[PDB]
Amino acid sequence: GSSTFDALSPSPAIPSNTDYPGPHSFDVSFQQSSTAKSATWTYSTELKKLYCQIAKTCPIQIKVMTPPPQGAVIRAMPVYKKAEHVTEVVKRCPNHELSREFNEGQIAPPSHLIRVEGNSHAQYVEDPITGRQSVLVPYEPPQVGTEFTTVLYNFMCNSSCVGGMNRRPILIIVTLETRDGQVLGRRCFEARICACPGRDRKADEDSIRKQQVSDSTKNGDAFRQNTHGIQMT
Ligand SMILES: [Zn+2]
Repeated sequence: GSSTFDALSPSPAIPSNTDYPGPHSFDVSFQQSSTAKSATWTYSTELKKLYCQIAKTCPIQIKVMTPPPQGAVIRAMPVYKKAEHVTEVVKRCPNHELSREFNEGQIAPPSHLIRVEGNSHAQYVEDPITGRQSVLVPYEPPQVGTEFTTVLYNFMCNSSCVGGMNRRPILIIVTLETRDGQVLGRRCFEARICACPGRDRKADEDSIRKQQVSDSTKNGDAFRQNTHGIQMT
């Protein structure tokens, strides 16, 4: 066919990051830790965003009110943030793709930007039409002693290597789906790979504190309550 897609029709599919708890209240969250140095990954709740370093483990937790159906699988796919880029597939760099896959005895070949750790049944699929890559795994019951489930993700490229992330921030969408292809719940988060995930998390927080000024509690109340004078030059 000469049309070779990318022309009039069919139009490329555009995934949406719209949250939808659904019946089982499917939610996503990332455990919090002190601002330690060389942190593999750190998350800020105020901004709903995660910073990670390449090849480091980022455990993520799913929270639901009642365990999903048996046979259900969890999906995770990377896509660009703005629509102008979400129609373009995210791929590997020329330098980092050239490296040998070393797939012998490995569950996650480098060919996929996102990989799973700690599940021998992790497998990857390719979108037949729009190229997108994604990885899937069977949902297991919540860990013993708590009500949530843990999945370990790994990234094989970093934001600033040309030909993959190419300085373009992206979003990751994680969904709970039934064996018959029906969606139960969808949640999404924003991801960045950087040299110091600890440093970027602190920086955005400092930007908010500067904008917000707190009133000292030395006095129970102001007698004059006058707003005279300049607040910010
Ligand atoms: Zn790369």
